[PDB]
Amino acid sequence: MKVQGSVDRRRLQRRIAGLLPPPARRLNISRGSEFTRDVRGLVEEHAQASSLSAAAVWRAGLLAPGEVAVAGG
Amino acid sequence: KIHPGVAMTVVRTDEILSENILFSSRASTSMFIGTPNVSRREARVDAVTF
Repeated sequence: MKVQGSVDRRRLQRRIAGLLPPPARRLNISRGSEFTRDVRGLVEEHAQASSLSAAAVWRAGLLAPGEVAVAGG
Repeated sequence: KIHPGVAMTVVRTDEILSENILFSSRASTSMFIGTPNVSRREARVDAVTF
């Protein structure tokens, strides 16, 4: 009964989870914490500079697919 | 300095600085507070505005 012609089932979700997320704005603030990884992740400007190493460059992400340097691989 | 045919009235407005006192009775207004927000914009070449 399960023909499964197209490959969208169980596979396209992973692709669209990567193609999915937009950049964050309007992060809500708690007074007592006043500083979090959430605020830092909203704040980080993500510069483009070389440390002149294999691991260091790949961590800095300069070998980015788009025009902007993106980290995290 | 001869008195003209007619007389006149003179009007002006004056401003006085004044230190006031305000009394408020208890429990006169209910206030609802919201959660604060932080957003970013005006991404310019050297700076960001929040």
